[PDB]
Amino acid sequence: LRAREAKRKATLRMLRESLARVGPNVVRLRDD
Amino acid sequence: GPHMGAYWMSPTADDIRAMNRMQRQRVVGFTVGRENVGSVQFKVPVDLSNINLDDLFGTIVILEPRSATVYPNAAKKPPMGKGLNVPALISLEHSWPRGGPTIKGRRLERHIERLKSIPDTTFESYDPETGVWAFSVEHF
Amino acid sequence: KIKSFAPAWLNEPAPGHKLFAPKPGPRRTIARRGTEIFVACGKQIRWGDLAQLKESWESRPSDDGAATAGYRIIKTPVADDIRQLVMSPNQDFLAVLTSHTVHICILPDSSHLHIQDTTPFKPKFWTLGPTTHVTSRSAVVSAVWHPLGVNGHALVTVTEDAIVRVWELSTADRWTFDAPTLAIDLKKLADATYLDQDFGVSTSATNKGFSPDAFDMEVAAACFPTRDSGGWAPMTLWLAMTSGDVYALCPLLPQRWTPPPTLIPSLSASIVAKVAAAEDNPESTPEERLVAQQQLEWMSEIDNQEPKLVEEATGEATIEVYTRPSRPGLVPKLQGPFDFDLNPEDEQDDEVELKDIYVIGEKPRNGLSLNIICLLSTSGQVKICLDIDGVEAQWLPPRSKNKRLFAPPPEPPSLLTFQTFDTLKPAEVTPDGWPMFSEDATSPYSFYVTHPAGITYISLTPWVFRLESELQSDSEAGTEFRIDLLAKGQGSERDRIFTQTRTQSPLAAATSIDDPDLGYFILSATQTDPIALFFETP
Repeated sequence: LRAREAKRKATLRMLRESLARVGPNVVRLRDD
Repeated sequence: GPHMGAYWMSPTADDIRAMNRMQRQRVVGFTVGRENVGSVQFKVPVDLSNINLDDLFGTIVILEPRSATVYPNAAKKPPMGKGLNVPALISLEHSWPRGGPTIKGRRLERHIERLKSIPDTTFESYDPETGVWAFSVEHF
Repeated sequence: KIKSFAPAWLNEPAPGHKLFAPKPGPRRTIARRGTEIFVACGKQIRWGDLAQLKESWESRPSDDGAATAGYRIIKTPVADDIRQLVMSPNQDFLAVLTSHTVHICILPDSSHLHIQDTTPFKPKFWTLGPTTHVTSRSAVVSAVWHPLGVNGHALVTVTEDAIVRVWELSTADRWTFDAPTLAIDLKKLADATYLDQDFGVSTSATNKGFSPDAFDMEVAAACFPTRDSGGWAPMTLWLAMTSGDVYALCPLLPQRWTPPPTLIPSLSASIVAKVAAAEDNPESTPEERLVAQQQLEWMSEIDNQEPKLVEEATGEATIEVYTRPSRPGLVPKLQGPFDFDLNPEDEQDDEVELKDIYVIGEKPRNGLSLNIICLLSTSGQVKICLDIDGVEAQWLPPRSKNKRLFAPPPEPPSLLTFQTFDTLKPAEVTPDGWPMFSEDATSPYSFYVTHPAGITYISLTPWVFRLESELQSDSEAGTEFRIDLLAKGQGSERDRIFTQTRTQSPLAAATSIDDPDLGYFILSATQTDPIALFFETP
């Protein structure tokens, strides 16, 4: 009846694994 | 949800009751503890002649998970040097980082740095394999 | 014509400049309602309407401030420099914080800003917790109004020693200011086993003991999600410790509360669905079924309840008022410390150490159907986390439950670290700096970071909208492909709007204003001068 939850769960799982592949998205600032 | 055991004291209340008027004014190595929580070892002879042994646990000495308090009511706290307001050796179990026992690396050594920096305490030791924080105080 | 960072009608000798012209901690010394602002300067609050002060300088010819139009002085009973001003939801009450004390100002009629007003001007100040919030006790760190408080008069205060106090104010009963309706010691709650254990605070407990939680549960800041939030968000109190840990309390409600029409029905469906999943699943743990049970018990107190109807204090319309469920218990479980999944490794001390927290609540199924937890470090580092699992109502077990030995250990709650970025250069980082979050008036998904070094604008749009569209995607396939592009997307944007040079003066937390006449701009201030930077004029 509500398979959208499994779709949400899978989608967010994919975001995590996707973010993991790129590695920690860390943007630090230098002095110059 | 750490388990809170039963309070205990050394010498026992019975032993202290059996002390004369002289002896009860200078109880040596007096210790109050609570199993699976910690203990307070007073480092000088204490005067228990004005202290109700039946109203000591939870009233004057409060031992809770990661928490030791002596004379919780500041207004009813004796002067420095009287009663249990004396130097003591406190040991607290479960004193690991809130992240848990499974914390190592920089996070664990950072935690030990913070234990040493707690004001009005003198760091004695911290053992990761037990999680016991030991430290000295001069008063309460 | 000195290079100032504000329009002429806010610089000397303009009357508007009087609002600004004449120690570690936050500085929320500016608050607002409409075009009116309240500026804390020492032990007084300077009150003024930006519209009138603008007009006065535009229509110029060629001491309480009663002689100056659109400007008034508010003397206060505080005994130390004001640190924070927090406007209430309906903008009739103003919380006034020193380091340790809290006063509630009953804001006066706006008519007192006119010169024509001759009537006596003495705004009422109420002391909040005279024996509680005192210099001899723990310092006050946050004061936030409850999103669901009746008449917007329910206030939550949080101290460094992690005591949460709910105050439900009524000007017709002095006792409501003297004592809180609810008082929770998080340090007791964190280590508790059952929901009926003691989490309260003793009036007699004035002498501090010894605990590692003196630093590990030292509170840096607390907040409720931005309102117009759905699900459990508007009942969820979020906290950030200076140790770097994050906690959540849900559902945290005052004795009486006012939900928007859509909150209760959405929660009911959410609860019913969770019970179904827990029961339908044979692999459902007894711990997973208990959460569903507790939530259902909580809701049953609401279904069998007729809401009372009472007027609006600053309003012309009645609204439903419910009482807090008594079951399963009044005090929810303390959730945390949250584990940051994909957290940056080898973080420095000033990166781990937190100074502020800002949470954008999930929106009902316009924005992202997920809570966004934003964390501000001493270094000015910002961390954007997504609540993938979904923080929901939870309580500790009842004593009826028997502990099972072969029960798995409770895995810690988790947030997904989406992005981490600096807002300061290394040379700008002060060792004891207190950077602050500020909400944007036009969008919850934009916000500001204020620091003595400067001010920064941040926005999570349109990235949050792209994620939500994928979550609502009607497409059979391509999910992993499209998500990969989104994760590769730069996501949030950030731009510095202001930089303070060779001046260690702290800046008042940025105040966003979007007026149709004055326009869209940020308001801040130095110790002496204002900062008004515009982005859109009429």
